[PDB]
Amino acid sequence: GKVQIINKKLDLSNVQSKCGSKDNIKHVPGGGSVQIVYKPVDLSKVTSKCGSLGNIHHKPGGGQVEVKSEKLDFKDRVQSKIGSLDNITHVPGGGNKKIETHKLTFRENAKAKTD
Amino acid sequence: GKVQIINKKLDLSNVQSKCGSKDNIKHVPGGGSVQIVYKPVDLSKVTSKCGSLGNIHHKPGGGQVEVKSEKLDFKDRVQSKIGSLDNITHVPGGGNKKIETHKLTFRENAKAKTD
Amino acid sequence: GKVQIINKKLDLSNVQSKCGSKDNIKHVPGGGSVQIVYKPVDLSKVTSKCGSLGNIHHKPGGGQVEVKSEKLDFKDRVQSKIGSLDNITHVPGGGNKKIETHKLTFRENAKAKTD
Amino acid sequence: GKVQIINKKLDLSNVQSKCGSKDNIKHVPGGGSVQIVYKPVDLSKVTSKCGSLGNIHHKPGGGQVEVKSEKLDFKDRVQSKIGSLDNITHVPGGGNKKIETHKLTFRENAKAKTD
Amino acid sequence: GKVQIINKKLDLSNVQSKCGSKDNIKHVPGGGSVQIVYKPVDLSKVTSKCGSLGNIHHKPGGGQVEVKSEKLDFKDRVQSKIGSLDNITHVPGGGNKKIETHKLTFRENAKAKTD
Repeated sequence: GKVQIINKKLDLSNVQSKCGSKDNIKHVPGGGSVQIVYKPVDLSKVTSKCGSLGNIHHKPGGGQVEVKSEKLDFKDRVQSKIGSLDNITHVPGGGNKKIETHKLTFRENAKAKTD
Repeated sequence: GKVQIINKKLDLSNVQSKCGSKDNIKHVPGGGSVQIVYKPVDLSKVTSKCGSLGNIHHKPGGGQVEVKSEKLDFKDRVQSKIGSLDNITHVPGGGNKKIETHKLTFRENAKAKTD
Repeated sequence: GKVQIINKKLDLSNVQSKCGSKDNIKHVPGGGSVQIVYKPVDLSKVTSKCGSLGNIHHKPGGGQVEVKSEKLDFKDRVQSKIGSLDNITHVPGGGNKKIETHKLTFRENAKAKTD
Repeated sequence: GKVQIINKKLDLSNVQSKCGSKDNIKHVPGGGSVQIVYKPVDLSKVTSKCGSLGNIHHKPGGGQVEVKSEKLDFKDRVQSKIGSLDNITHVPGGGNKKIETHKLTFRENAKAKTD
Repeated sequence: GKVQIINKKLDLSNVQSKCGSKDNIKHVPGGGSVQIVYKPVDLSKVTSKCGSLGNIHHKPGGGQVEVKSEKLDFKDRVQSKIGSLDNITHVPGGGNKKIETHKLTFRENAKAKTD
């Protein structure tokens, strides 16, 4: 008799992974200014295969953000008067039940009964 | 008799991993200023294979953020008067039940009964 | 008889790992200033394989943030009057039950009964 | 009879590891100043394999942050008057139960009964 | 009879390790100043393998932060008047139960009963 359960070469990478973003970006120059936010997310997969005489050239590119200003001149007065930007009055209440569950199970059961 | 449970070459990397971001970015220059935020996330996989005479060139690129200003001139007065930026009045209350659960189990059971 | 449970070559790296970020960035130059934040996260995997006469060149690139200013001139007065930036009045209350659970179990059970 | 439980070559590095960041960065130059924050996180894996006549060149790059200013001139008066930056009045209360649990178990049970 | 439990070549490095950061960085130059924070975290793994005639060149790069100023001139008066930066009034209360638990167990049980 033979009872076999064979699992091999399973790819379960990046399961239930939180790699996002949540930003509150505000920018009030009142003049000549540059603001840059650079938050890339990469979850790709690359596979290459060769045999005997081979040659693999894996040189991928990358992101490029460039800001250039050959000339910029300001004259007379530059002013910026600010009283407030964000006025928030949040008054919550009550009993809030927040439950989160993440599960990942691998259950294997084998049994052999004979005489 | 033979009861076998064979598990081999399982990839379970970066499971339930929190690698995100949560920022509150504010920038009030009132003049000539540069603000840069650089938070990249990389979770990629790269595989290369060769046999006998081979050659692998793994030279990937990278992010590039550049800011250039050949000339910038300011004249007369530059002013920036600020009273407040964020006015928040948060008054929560009550009993809040926050429960989080992350699980990852590998259960294997083998049994053989005979005479 | 033979009861066997064979587990080999399992990759479970970076499981339930908290490598994120949470920042509160504020910048009020009132003039010519540069602010840079550099928080990259790298969780990638790279694999290369060769046999007999081989050559592997693993020279990946890196992030590059550059700020250049050939000329910048300020004239007359530069002023920056600030009263307040953040005004927060937080008044919570009540009994809050916060429970977090992270689990990772490997249970293997083998049994053989015979005469 | 033979009851065997064989576990070999298991990779469980960096499990439930807290290597993140939590910063409160504020910068109020009132003039010409540079502020740089450099907090990179690296959790990658690199594998190379060769046999007989081989050559491995593992020279990865690194992060590079550069700030350059060929010329910067200030004239007349530069002033910066500050009353306050952060005004926080936090008044919590009540009995808060905060419980955290991290577990990692390896349970193996083998038994053989015969006559 | 033979009851065997064989565990070999298990990698469990950096499990439940707290190597993060928590900073409160404030910088109020009121002039020409540079502030640099350099807190990198490295938890990577590198593996190289060769046989018989071989050559391994493991020369990875490193982080590089550079600030340069060819010329910077200040004229007339430079002033910086500060009353306060952080005004915090924290009044907590009540009985707070904070419990943390980190566990890592390796339980192996073997038993053989015969006549």
